[PDB]
Amino acid sequence: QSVLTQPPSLSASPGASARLPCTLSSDLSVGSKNMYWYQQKPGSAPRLFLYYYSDSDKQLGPGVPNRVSGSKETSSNTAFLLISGLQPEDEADYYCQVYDGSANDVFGSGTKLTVLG
Amino acid sequence: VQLQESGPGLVKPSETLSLTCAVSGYSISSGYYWGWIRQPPGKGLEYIGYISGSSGSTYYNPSLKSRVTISKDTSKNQFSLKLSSVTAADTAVYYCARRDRVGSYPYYYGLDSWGQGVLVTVSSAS
Amino acid sequence: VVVLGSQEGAVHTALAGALEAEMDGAKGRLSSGHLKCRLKMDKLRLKGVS
Amino acid sequence: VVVLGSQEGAVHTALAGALEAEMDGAKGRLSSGHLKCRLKMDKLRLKGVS
Repeated sequence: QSVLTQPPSLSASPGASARLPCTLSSDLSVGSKNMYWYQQKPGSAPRLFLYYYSDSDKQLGPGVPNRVSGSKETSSNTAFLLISGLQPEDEADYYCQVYDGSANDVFGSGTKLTVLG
Repeated sequence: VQLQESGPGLVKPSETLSLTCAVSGYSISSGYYWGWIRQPPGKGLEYIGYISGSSGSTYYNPSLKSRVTISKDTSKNQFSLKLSSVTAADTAVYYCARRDRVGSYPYYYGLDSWGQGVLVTVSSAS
Repeated sequence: VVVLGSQEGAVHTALAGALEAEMDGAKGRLSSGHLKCRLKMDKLRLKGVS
Repeated sequence: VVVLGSQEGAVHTALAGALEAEMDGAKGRLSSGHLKCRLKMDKLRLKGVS
């Protein structure tokens, strides 16, 4: 097993706070998992966007601003990719990633976030 | 550390596929597992495996277990991937990326620096 | 006539505490330094004074 | 993390005065012995005295 799942499409008006979840499989405890978020513009080689493990254990991309936040809901184990200041350039495909017991890369389906207009 | 991908344009099915990756800005054999990740037409990212920089150990994917073979050569500072017995569904956009395995900063446990990427199809000739 | 076998780990323990320069890349990167330096503060100035 | 090489000759020198033995694929001949015998000569006699 050990597969991540999340919806194919999400959209929100520019300005609001967009929350991109990431539901892990049942055999994982998200509270102790280093979450890794990738951002992919349509054809430009997805870059590391945001790594989040805790509100005091976090690290963003080299140039992305503090509008991008992360959080964990350990009730139903699901990470979050929070984008507060939605600009038109936040329209991209976002992925999440964890590692199994044997440290094999486990990527997610990811959401194709679209900024409306 | 800006990786550039180079590879043939097209391979026929059931034929060996080879991609060459030049790192061009960081010396291999210092550490920093180097891997290959793909995205077939437009779907999610699927990984194949990575090779250790210093030791040279290879860790692969359970589904792509008997077909791939990743090589490394620090003389010209490159590492390659060999995909044998390709299928029609193996048409993808490949990226050789970087990753840290032993560092004390978990941000680098993810794929920090990515390559440009090559597109390869498995169709017939013309 | 017999050989003395290998001698790698025999000398591994022979340099206990000796300085180490493990890193490579065609250039030996040391893991120890005690460089004494003198700092000249003549031609440096505060940025936010004006 | 560092592995301390091989310890073959490192114990070659530490095992200096111990006895040796040449083995030949499961008979393992020895090269030492202090066997104390008591022999019976009740039936020992010269073949030629007559």
